[PDB]
This record gives sequence, structure tokens and C-alpha cells, in this order.
Amino acid sequence: TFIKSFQALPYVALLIVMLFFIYAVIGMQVFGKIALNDTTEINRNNNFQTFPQAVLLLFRCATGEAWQDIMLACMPGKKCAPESEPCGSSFAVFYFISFYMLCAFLIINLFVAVIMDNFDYLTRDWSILGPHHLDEFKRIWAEYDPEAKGRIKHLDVVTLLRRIQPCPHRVACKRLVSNATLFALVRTALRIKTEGNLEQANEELRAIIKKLLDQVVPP
Amino acid sequence: SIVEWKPFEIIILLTIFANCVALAIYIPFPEDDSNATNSNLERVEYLFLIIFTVEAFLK
Amino acid sequence: LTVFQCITMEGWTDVLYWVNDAVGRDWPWIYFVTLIIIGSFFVLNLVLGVLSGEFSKEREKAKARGDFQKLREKQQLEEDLKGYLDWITQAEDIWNRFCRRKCRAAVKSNVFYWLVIFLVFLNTLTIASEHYNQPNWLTEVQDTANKALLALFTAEMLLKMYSLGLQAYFVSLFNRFDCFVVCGGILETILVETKIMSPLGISVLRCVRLLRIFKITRYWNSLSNLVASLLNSVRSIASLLLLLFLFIIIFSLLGMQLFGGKFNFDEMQTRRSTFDNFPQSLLTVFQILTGEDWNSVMYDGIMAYGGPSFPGMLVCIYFIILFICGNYILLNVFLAIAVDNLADAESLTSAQKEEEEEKERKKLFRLQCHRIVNDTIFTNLILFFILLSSISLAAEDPVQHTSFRNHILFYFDIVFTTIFTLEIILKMTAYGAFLHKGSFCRNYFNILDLLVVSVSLISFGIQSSAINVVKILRVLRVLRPLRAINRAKGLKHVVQCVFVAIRTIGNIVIVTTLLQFMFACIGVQLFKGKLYTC
Amino acid sequence: WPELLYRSIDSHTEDKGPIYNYRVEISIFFIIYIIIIAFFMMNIFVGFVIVTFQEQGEQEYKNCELDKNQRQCVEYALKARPLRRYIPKNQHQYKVWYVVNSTYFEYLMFVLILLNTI
Amino acid sequence: DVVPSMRPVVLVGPSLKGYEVTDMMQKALFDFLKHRFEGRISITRVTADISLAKRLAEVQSEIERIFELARTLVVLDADTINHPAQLSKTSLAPIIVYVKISSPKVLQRLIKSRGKSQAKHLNVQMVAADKLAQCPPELFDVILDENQLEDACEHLADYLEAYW
Ligand SMILES: CCCCCCCCCCCCCCCC
Ligand SMILES: CCCCCCCCCCCCCCCC
Ligand SMILES: CCCCCCCCCCCCCCCC
Ligand SMILES: [Ca+2]
Ligand SMILES: [Ca+2]
Repeated sequence: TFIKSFQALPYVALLIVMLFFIYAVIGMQVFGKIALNDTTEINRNNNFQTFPQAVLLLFRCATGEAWQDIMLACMPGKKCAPESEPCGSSFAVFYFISFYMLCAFLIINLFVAVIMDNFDYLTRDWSILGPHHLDEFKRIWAEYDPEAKGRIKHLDVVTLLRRIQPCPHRVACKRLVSNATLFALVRTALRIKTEGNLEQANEELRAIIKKLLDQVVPP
Repeated sequence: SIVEWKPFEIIILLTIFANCVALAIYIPFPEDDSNATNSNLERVEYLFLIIFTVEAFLK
Repeated sequence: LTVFQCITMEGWTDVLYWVNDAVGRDWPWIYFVTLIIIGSFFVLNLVLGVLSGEFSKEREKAKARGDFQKLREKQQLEEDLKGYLDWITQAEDIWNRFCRRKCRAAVKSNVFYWLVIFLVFLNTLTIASEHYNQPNWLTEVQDTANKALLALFTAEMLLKMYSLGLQAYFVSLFNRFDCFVVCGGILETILVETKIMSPLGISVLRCVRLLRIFKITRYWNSLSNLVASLLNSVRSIASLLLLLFLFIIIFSLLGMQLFGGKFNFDEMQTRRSTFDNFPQSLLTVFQILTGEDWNSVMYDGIMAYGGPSFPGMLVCIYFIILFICGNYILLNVFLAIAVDNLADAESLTSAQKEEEEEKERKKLFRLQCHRIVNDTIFTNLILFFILLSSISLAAEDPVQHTSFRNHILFYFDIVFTTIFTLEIILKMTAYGAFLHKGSFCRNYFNILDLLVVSVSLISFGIQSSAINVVKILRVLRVLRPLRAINRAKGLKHVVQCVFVAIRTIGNIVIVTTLLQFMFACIGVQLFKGKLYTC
Repeated sequence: WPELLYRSIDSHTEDKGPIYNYRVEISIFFIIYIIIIAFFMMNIFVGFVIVTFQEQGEQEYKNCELDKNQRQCVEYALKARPLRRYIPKNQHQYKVWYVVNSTYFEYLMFVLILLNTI
Repeated sequence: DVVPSMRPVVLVGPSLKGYEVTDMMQKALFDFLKHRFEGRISITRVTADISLAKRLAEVQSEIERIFELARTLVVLDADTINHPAQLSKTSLAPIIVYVKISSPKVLQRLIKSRGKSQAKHLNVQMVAADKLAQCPPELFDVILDENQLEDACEHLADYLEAYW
């Protein structure tokens, strides 16, 4: 379910990628020519020289990994690289602080968007019946019946895999008497209303709720 | 048993708090060194042992 | 142990660089980047989800516990005391005391309220004006401004004290807090005059002045509801914090008995985060909980208990358990407090404010043969050109001045400038051009297309100058990718929803910024230049 | 953080170098700042965003209609579709199918993979 | 029956008029009545009983003198009406106001501030507030729900525009 939610919200991810791209480019041009050297944060392993390296450094800053020292490395007064024919700006402080806030905000936004999208399942008491119950019912019926081979055909009670969670007081027999099987179980497993007219009441519901074949729903 | 009706559990919890205090003062010197305080905290620990074991026996 | 060290994201990049120095830089980043993303971000997202969603369950149970319903009872209760005590305030006055009506009248007036807000602004400007080596005159200016603001603030404080009923005055929380801060200011004056002030005194009293700076943010309600819920839940807040404090004490008293004074190594004693004495064991445990240099402390413990071996180096159990329970127990306490209370607090803004709104309601050029055709395929075509334009400058060589590839990218830039000016020429045909009721000025995103194109064009205009002006133009030309926003039908929805989220966050973000400013002022007072080290 | 904390703890007087553990009480300032701002207020940010997104998602609250469980169920009312089983017809195929599809085989294969990882 | 050319105005407060608080709920209130109804309104001050009216000796002329002021083309203030029943015994087509405290928990706080002498006498005061929480709308005409005066005061004027 979490992976499926990620599929349904791709534009937030594209927005985060856009942030990374814009900031990697900006860091590429301003802090590009900083002189590489060990004993300093801007080194052979972190630098705004190649786009992959810039993205890696920005990702490092995103994970809150000594980004303050990177910032102090790019502050002005730094010697410029030999390729230049000094370098280092005072724009670094704003650059890194703004990046940290914005990247943290969009990461929070993606997280909470996925939480919103999966809220239904993430907030599910697991007491009321759920689609997992329908799936296991489908599987047991499939064992009882291969592909699309069930219309009524019912003369047995082998479908007792239904545990305490929807013959106690023979209510199972009454429910069997009263896709049709799935619909009947749904309307009666919840025990929505008991006035001898739920079929009529529901017959006036599926008309407004719906579309597809309704010549089997009433039963 | 009727002593438990008398609320000494208050004094027992104050004793637990006293022992909690008596562990922050215990300085763990590197290699067997020990100032004066560490040499009285053993006695305080003996007292705490006695009171706790009496409470265990009673309960 | 090392993979787990990467999942917590602390000391992550060190192992990545150590590996890169062994097996080249090309591939290895894949392993650790996937490790971080998958492990850290998915597990963090899932734990947040299964707590927030779970927290909704206990919130639903709480609503049956009258926790919110009882909270509203204490809000209207205290609220009506002032309104009814206003009558006695307006009735006690039907020796001559006719000036009471006039003084009370100014109290509610906007002139006096904005005057006191301005005085608070002066108060914050004076303290915020701190500086490492203040000009000698600025010290006297700050001291006299403090004296002046103190005199006034107490004058209007007493005015409100006598203009309004003293009991009614003390009923309000904000007025009691204002009395507290003015009393702190009186203490400031007495202590400074008598020269018996102490560093704790200056600290906490600068703090009380900064509290008086809370007189700002009074009209707004979103922070007010949070404050009310926090005050209601204090007796519930103290339990969780007491439990966490007990846990930190236990995992510090255990570290004392394990690593007590065993951090003595022949290497230079930079082991500041040690377990020697209880007051510092607490700081080390706190550091581990937040997880700043968790690696360093774990390694020091491992080395203390022998080297890497089986009998030793089992200490990793202690650090791992500490870190896990901490960043789980902290997560529960703080999210619980910031969700259950805030969710309740946010509901006041929807419960009492909503009904009260109802109560008031209850109380009551050429235009012919143009060619807009082809704007359908050109949608995806312009998307593709924007994408490839964005990719263009990314591959640029930043470090080589006489670049073998910058001229190639210049050719791409020329081609793409032509392509992206074609639609600028086209847009004149469509309604707009800052005319025709300004259909062009009604969509700033359309205008933003020109701005990026303009800067791209402007870069060439001054390019021949060979002058430093064009240096910033190249930096700003990076706005090309955003053009896809105006040309995308879902990205617009995403960005607008994000802006809406920002507008919602405004209140909390401003409260956090103000409290951070408070702590910055206190820090300036404490460490105004006492950090230098030869 | 800890570098700043242990450089501030060693703060003696204005315009003077540090002194080892001069005032360790200063940690109260950093402890309080840490808890309040970082923990409390950033967690308030996360909780506030969660609450706002929950409110936005329930814009179509539709309190008149009944539970959303029936919403999901009736949207699934198009279920009871064919499921691929293909019980083998050849008896030689059937023996291997039965032995393969028995839970014992799955448990055994899990043990095999577990031992492979070991 | 027959209007006395006017609809006399009375206010019973939230509880007994016998103490200071109840009167102060209306002492300033009456001030604004004449200060926004110049000539349109008049006020009267009495201390006798009006319930005993056949449409004690002082009561005989009390009803007349009120009717004497009602014929001038009026607000009454007394200590007899603690419930519309005290006025329901006569048909003078009056208008009666009620001060309401939706939460009796407020009563103690109001009482707790004025004085400790009547602080223990809250039971005497509060029962009337209970007594002032039973009559259906018909005997509950004028409504005083909001707290402060200005919002409450505007809701007094609107009911005074029924005829004038
Ligand atoms: C709960 C209040 C009392 C807490 C302290 C109880 C133990 C104190 C005894 C040890 C103190 C050091 C004395 C050693 C002799 C110099
Ligand atoms: C929580 C993970 C570690 C817990 C178990 C301890 C691991 C000990 C085995 C590794 C060391 C073996 C000997 C190394 C000789 C250089
Ligand atoms: C419970 C959260 C962690 C709190 C850490 C700070 C505890 C207090 C440390 C200072 C105690 C006094 C030091 C010695 C006297 C100046
Ligand atoms: Ca971190
Ligand atoms: Ca770190």
C-alpha cells in the first residue's frame, strides 16, 4: 500500500527533484571554482564541479551531515582552483540555510502527503471487516470454484472458513438464504439494519450510489 | 499485613529516591581510586540493602 | 554495525568516502545512496505514519473521554467572567471618580493598544541591539531606554490595574503574565541599583524582558488555542517528560557503571563527551539521544572495553538500545504532545470560532485570421524542449574557463533561445500583450516565461561587453525548469497546494521564529564574546 | 552541536580564553533550547501539517452518508472475478503440482533460502 | 386587555434585587437607555409591590401613579418581581427583561469578588437564578445572552423598535 501511494503522488517527487536540480545548478556556478584540498570540507569527494558531485553534496546536506562545516568552507576568502586562469562567495550562508529549510519542508510535505493518501489503512481498527476479508473469501471460493464458475451451485457448508469475524444460532444459514454472495455478505456482515426491508432499502441505494449489471445485486 | 494499610509505601518510595540520589554522587574513578564519599556510599548501600530486603520479606 | 551506522544517517558520509577511496568513485555511491533512501527515509515515513494514524485512534477514544468537551467548558467559563465583570466595571462608576470612565475608554482604544505595541517594539529593539564590543555610548542608551520603557510599562500596567477590576484583571492569563514580567522588571531595577545582581539574575531577567516582548501576537488565535490546550494538558505533559527524564537518568547511571572513567586513552584527551561524572553523563546521554556524534561515543566505548573482539565490543548493545529507545520514546512523547494537544487546539479554532460566526449571522494591432492552431502537440513539444534545455546547462563544465564544452552549450543556448522566443512571438496573437483588459497580466506564470527568456536574452545583450555585469545573469538563467510548471497541469496543482500549506504554517513558523529570537537574545547576553580561544 | 556546547561550557569572561569545565550549568540553556525548539516545535510542525492534510482530505466529508467501509465495499461490488488456478489434468503433472503447492514445500524452500543466507 | 398607552419596562436581573450585584447589572444599563432614546423613554423608581393588582395601602396608589406616568406618552424598577409570575397576576401589556448567566459557575465568581459578607449568601442569590431558568419563551420574551454591554445593549434597542 505504501508503494502504491508513492505511485499516486509522483508530482511531489518531481518537485523535490526540481529543487535538487535548481540548487545543484546554482551551487555549480557560484561555488564552482573553489580550490579542492583535503583538511577542508570541499575536497575530492565533495565539490561543485560535476553535476553528480553537486547533487551528492546537496543530498549530504539534506541528511543533516555536518552541513555547517560545508557552509563555512564555501564562505568567501577561499583560494580558487588551479583551473582558474579569491573564489568563494558570501552567498553560501543563505544558500545552505534556504536549501536546508526548503528540502526539509518538501520532505515533510512528501511524507505527510503519503500519510494522507494512506490514511484510510493507517487508521483502521482492524475490527470492522476490511478488503482483506474479501480477499480471503475470494481465495477460499476460488479453491471451491475455478475461474468464473459460480452462479449459485451451492449445496454445501464447506465455506465455514469464516471465523468469529464475519453455525452460531443458525444465523449463517439465514444469511445464506438471504457477486451476489459477496453483496449479501457485505450488506449483512455489517448488520446495517434489521427491519425485513434492507433489500428494498438497499435496492434504492445501489441505484443512487452507482452503472454496471444490477440484475444480480437484489439477490 | 495490616502494616501495609499504614502508608509506609510513601517512605519506601522516598527511600528509592534517596538511593537514586545516592548514585549520582558516586564518582566512578578510573582505576580503583576512590575519594572519601565513595567510601561512605558503600555503607549507605548496605543500609539500602537492609531496608529493601526487609520490605521484600514483609511483602 | 556499519550498515546500522548508515541507517541513522550519522557518520554516514565518512564510510562512503572511505569506500570511495578504496574502490574508486564511480559506482559505490549507488550502494550508500540506496541504503539511505530506502532504509532511513522509508522507515522514518512508516514510523511517522503508524504513529500519527495510531494517534488518531487514541484521539477518537479521547473525544469520548470528554477531554475536548471539558476543555471548552473552561474556555467559555473564564471568558464570560470578564464580560459580566465588565458590567460591574461599567456599573460601579454609574471624592469624584469621573476620570475612571475616560481612562478605561483609552484602554480598549486602538491608539493606546498600538502605542503599547510600539513600546514593546522599542523594548525588543533595545535588547536586540546588543553587540560584541558595544560603542560605549550605546551601553548608556540601552540602560536609559530600559529605565524609560520600564517606567512607562509599569505606568500603563497600574492604569489597567485600577481602571479594570483587580480581580477581573488577574482572572485573565495574559494580564497575570504581564504583571509577572513587570515585577521582574522592578526586580531588575532594584538589583541593578543595589549592585547585588548575579549572573543568574541578569540571565533570567533579560529573559523576563523578552517575555514581556510576548505582548506581540495578541489578536491572533491559532497560537492562543495551542497555549490554552498546553496549559490544560500540563498535568498530562509533566508525566511524559517525567518518564523520559527517568529513562535518561537510568541510561546515564548505567553508563556511569559501565564506562565510568574508562575513557582514559593515551591519545590527546578530546573526549569531552565522557561518562566520568553524573552531571556530564547526562550530557553524553542527551547527545546520544539526539544522535549528533553517536559514532564517536560508540567507538570510544568499544575501545574502552578492549578493542574489537568478542568479549569486548559487545558494548554496542548499550549504544544501540539507547539510541533506538530514545528516538522512539522521544518520538512518541513529542508527537503525542504535539498532535493530541494541537489537534484539540486546532479544533477550538473550528468549534468556538465557527459557532460564534453563526451567532453574529443569527443576530442579523490586428485581430483576424490568427493561428492558435497547433497549440496541442506544441504542449508536449514545449515540455520536451523545456526538459532538454534544463539538461543542457547541467552538463556544463564549471571548472574549465576555456571549456571545450561551453561553446557547444552556447550553440544549444542559441538554438533554444530561438525556440523559446518562437512562443513569445506567438503569445502576441493570443489575447493579452498587456492589453485587451490585460489578459496577459492576469496570468503571472505566463509573464514568468518572458522573464527567464528576457534574462537569457539579456545575457547576450551584455555578453559582448566582456564585463562583470553578466556574471549574475548566468546564475539567474537557471530559472528554465520552472517554466514546466506553467506548462504542466498537475505540477501547478502541487505547487499551489504547497503554497497553501505555507500559508497555513505561517502562524506556527512565526511563533517558532520569535521564540528562537528570544533564545538568541539570551545567548547574546550569556556569551557576548566569551568564546574566543587562542 | 556538541562542539558549540563544549566551547560554551568553557566560557570564563568577556574577551578571554576558555577554562576547562568552568561553568557546566550552561548546559541548561542548550538543553532547554534543544528540547523546546527542536523537539517540541519541529514536532509541532509535523503534527500541524498532519492535521492540515487530514482536514483537507476530509473536505468531502459527506456526514449524511454512512461509514466509508461500505463505500469501499460497494466500490468493490464489481468483485467475484475469475482467478487463475489451472488444476493440472495430467496425473503426472498433478503429483508434482500437489507436492509443490503443499505448504510443506513452501516451508522447506524458506528454510533453504534461510540457510543460503546463513 | 387595554394598553396603558405604553409598554412598561422592567428588569428582574439574574437573581434577587436585594443585593448590590443584581442592581449593578442594571444601574449602568438604564443609563444608556435614556442616553440613546432621548424623549422616547422614561424611567421610574419604586419600592412597593405591584403583583397585588385588581385590574397593600401603598400598592393602591402605586398602580395609579405608574398609570399616571404611562398616560404621559416607561421603565419600572422594583424589588417585587423575581419571576414573570409576580407580574403575570396583572394584564398591563408589559415588557420584562431577564439577565441570564448560562453557567451558574459564573455566579460564585461574580459573588466571590464583591464581598465576603454575601459570599456565604450565594445560596440565597443562586436559587433565583435557578428560579430564572424555568419559564418557557412566552414568559421569557427579552433575551440577554451575550456578556459585555455593547453587544448586549444593541440587542435591547432592537426589541424597542417593535412599535417605536
Ligand atoms: C532525600 C534526601 C537525602 C538524600 C541524600 C541521602 C544520602 C546522603 C549521604 C551521603 C552524603 C555524603 C556524606 C559522606 C561523608 C563526607
Ligand atoms: C549488535 C551487533 C554486534 C553484537 C555481537 C558482537 C559481535 C562480535 C563478533 C565480531 C568480532 C569477532 C572477532 C574479531 C577479531 C578481530
Ligand atoms: C534531563 C535532561 C538533561 C539535563 C542535563 C543538565 C543537568 C544539569 C547539569 C548541571 C548540574 C549542576 C552542575 C554542578 C554545579 C554547578
Ligand atoms: Ca541527525
Ligand atoms: Ca553528524
